[PDB]
Amino acid sequence: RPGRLAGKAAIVTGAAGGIGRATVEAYLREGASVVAMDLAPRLAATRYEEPGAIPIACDLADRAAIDAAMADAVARLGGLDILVAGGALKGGTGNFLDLSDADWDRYVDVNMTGTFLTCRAGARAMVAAGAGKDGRSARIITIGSVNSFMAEPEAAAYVAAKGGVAMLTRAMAVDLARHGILVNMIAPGPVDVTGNNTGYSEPRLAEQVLDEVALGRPGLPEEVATAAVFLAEDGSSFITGSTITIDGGLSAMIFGGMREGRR
Amino acid sequence: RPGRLAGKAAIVTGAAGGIGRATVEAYLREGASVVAMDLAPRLAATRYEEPGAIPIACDLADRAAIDAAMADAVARLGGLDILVAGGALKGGTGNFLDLSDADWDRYVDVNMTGTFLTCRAGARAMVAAGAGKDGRSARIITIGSVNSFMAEPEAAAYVAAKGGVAMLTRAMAVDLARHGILVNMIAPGPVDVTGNNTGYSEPRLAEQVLDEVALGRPGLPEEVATAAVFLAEDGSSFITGSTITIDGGLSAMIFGGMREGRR
Amino acid sequence: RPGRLAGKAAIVTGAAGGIGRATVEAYLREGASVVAMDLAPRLAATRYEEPGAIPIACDLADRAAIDAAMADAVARLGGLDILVAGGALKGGTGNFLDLSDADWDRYVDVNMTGTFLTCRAGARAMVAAGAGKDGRSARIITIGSVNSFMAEPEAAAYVAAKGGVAMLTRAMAVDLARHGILVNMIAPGPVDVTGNNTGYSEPRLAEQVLDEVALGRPGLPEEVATAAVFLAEDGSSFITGSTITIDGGLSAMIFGGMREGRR
Amino acid sequence: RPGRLAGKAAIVTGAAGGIGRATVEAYLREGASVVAMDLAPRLAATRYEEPGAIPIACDLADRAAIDAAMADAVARLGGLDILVAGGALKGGTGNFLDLSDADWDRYVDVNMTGTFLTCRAGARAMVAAGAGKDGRSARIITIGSVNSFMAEPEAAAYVAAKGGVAMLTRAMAVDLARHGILVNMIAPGPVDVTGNNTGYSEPRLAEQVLDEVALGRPGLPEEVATAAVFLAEDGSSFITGSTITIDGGLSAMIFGGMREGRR
Repeated sequence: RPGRLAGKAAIVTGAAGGIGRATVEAYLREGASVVAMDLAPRLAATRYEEPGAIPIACDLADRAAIDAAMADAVARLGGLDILVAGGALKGGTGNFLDLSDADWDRYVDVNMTGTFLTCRAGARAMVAAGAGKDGRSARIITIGSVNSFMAEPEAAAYVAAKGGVAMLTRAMAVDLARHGILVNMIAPGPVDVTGNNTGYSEPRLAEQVLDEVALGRPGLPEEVATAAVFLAEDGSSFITGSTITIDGGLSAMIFGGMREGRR
Repeated sequence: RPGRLAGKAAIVTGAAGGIGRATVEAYLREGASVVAMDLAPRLAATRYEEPGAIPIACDLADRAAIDAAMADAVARLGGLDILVAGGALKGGTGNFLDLSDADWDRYVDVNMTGTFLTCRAGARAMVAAGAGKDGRSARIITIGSVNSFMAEPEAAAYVAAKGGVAMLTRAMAVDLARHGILVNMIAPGPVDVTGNNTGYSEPRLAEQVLDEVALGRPGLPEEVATAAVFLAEDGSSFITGSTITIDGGLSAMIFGGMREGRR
Repeated sequence: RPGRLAGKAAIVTGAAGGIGRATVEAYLREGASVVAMDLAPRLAATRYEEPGAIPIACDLADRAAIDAAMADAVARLGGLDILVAGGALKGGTGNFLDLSDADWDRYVDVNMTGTFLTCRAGARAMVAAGAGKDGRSARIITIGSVNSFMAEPEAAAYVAAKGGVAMLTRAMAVDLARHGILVNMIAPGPVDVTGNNTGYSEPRLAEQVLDEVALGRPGLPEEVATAAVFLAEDGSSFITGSTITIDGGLSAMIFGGMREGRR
Repeated sequence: RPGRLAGKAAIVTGAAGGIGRATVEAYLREGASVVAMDLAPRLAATRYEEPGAIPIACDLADRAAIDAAMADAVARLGGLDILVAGGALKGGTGNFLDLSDADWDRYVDVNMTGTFLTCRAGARAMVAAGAGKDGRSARIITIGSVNSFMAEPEAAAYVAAKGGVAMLTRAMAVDLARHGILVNMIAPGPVDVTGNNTGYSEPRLAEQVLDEVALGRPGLPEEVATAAVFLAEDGSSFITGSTITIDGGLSAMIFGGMREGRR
């Protein structure tokens, strides 16, 4: 309860996942009160390595549930200082030519619209709790991806929606600056969320990770969570509309397979 | 019928608008056969400065109509070489805090999903007409905005959807490269579409155009259309996944109001 | 046709190289008067597939020679409308740790400072010849690289100098807009300049070209030259401070080696 | 608390300036041993709000002095874990057309080449001290600017050199990943370094800060220093080749002067 986020009230969505779980834990460790949101069965199966998380189920596909769960969360926290919008469908479908309406809609509705609705409700609660008055500020952090800027193959709906989130983040930063809410995105590269170092073990994918990531491995959840603490703390008071990219150099490098040690 | 696009079959959406009309005209002038798509009443009121456009009505909010109009267009052209996806709702709503579900949905459904559906159908027609076989290639050009990368105030749905289109464009470039379809975006800055130099005449907006656009004026439709010809022609055979930005230096400059001549 | 650069006076540096030679030829083809600049021995061994080039030797490492050669060029052309700054040392040195003062200096002095000096002279000549008066405009086009934004391994001086040129391009665009000079960069990806399809034939490099370039091949000089014509023509009158990227999708894609057809 | 940089050996250049001083102090506060480098007279007039800084004079224009001062620093620290390359000439000259060889050279030589030379020495020392062996890693952090990506008017040499540093940062990240050195840039927007809130008080500049920065004010040094601690700590172990942008939303927003509250 001492810590870099001492006394802050935080909601983390996608909180049963690798990045969300690590963020919930880092946040509790840094003294925040934390509501953990995810799908009901996923929350039911998750136990945090730190105690005190308040689990509240919230299906991002259900618009009424997003509002209800956000109001419930805010009532229980007594306010809202920090929102980490990390809930998302992951992965690919196949070639763009074969991408169905159903899959397009699921990724856009859950990942893009779900983020918008969560963040609009969070932003309104922050303002209602005093953000932008008496020197009080608040924090919205979206979880995007390197896919917000450059495209993986065979995932056009996921990639499109990550671009949607990138620019939603900047629109929110611009409109909410006057309300004392700072809004930024975290863009993770490949992150192993298995707990087992098995997420990227398929040989071809394993070789590609060695060639395309400068550090030559997938990331760990904690390596992303640390940026969620950084963006949320009071000291980040001039950082808004930005992305912190956490990808072992993937997006910084070309012809990584030609480098000494790999070629 | 001689010209840099001689013998090409092209569909332009948003073809009643400033940029779409200029593109239809440039394309006819460069020898392409051109289907012009837009809302029925908007097409009915538009006469092109060049003859030979084939008007086909297509409401982007109607998913079945997108497919039907695309098949009708392709049948009449006898194939498909070029698609310019320019149909879009423009402009703002107000602050992000007050942005309604209805307005979010309209911008995402028309501008982002409408572009996806048009482009998926176009891409499938290109392939069916021989793209990626016997040295035959095709061209998909999306009309985005400087808002695909940096946010205007009070337009979070429009801006989000432009980011969606930015990354859709790159996903399409990656998945369709093997099918000989090159996919790029055009990112216009402020473009006066009134025909009257009245689009940016409001004093405060007029002052901002002088300060934030290096060239110190809004663009004209023809200045955007010329890039649609460039991307569509055979010579652009190594350009894919890119954006051509046409904004008088807006996105290249900071503190433009401090420059000599303005300060 | 009427040439798209009919009557224009152009200087192209790096004119003995692949991209420069292709640009000189495209420009003569489109009706421009062209001065071709490169190192003396390189000019002496180059014959253009189009006639009329005025060869003028100019070593980028010799500052006095940059000014003298520019004044001579401008006197012979009777003015200056277009400058393509393409002269550059290419390629790598080894790891950053072992990069010598001498190599650093050679890349920075030739590729960055050489570009600055050529462009400052050119810009001054353009203004002296009437740019920015009576509706007259001019064009400065820099040849950068995908290395202007993302780094290849083992070429830190080349990559740094390309970033230098990227931001010099934007500075110039901002400062010269009031003088009617539009300034843009071309960012080529891998381009085979051998004439032989042997530039990227080394097996590991060949495999990386297939995995990292969406189009799965190196570019050809003409595929870059076409953008130089596009940027230089009167129609591109609202394009400044921008980059046209010509890289087969390299900079738009991640995990290209995982795509169907490659994995 | 335990300091987040407990036991780490750091060098901070530009340490008499606003950002450097704030970084030296944050670093001492977080338990690092710190060598503070700047010009001799500037060091001599600086007293830190935290004790323990080791002041070592180092003129970035003198290449032999860069090596000697780095070797002395490393001998005194007994190694090197963190380098913050913040030393730089600031500000403008006038229009690109009038930019002299002397000014160009001063900005490039000090800000770009000075950074390269400091970082190459630092990187070598880090490797000699055990970086990349036995799980040991190190950190190079460059201080760039929003001018690394978008140009201010009338400062072409400063802006170019900032682009240089942006891409040097990525080159270093790629080449040094195998040596366990993570390399990132901090891109500050306008930062008031007067201590007095007088840096941006000139009326036209003040109005532009309100219109172009979402937060509507200049930053403070501590708001940049906090990112230097974040990047340097062990937790940031998957962040390399990236930029953290600290600019109140400047680079994320267009037509900021049109937003409600400003228009």
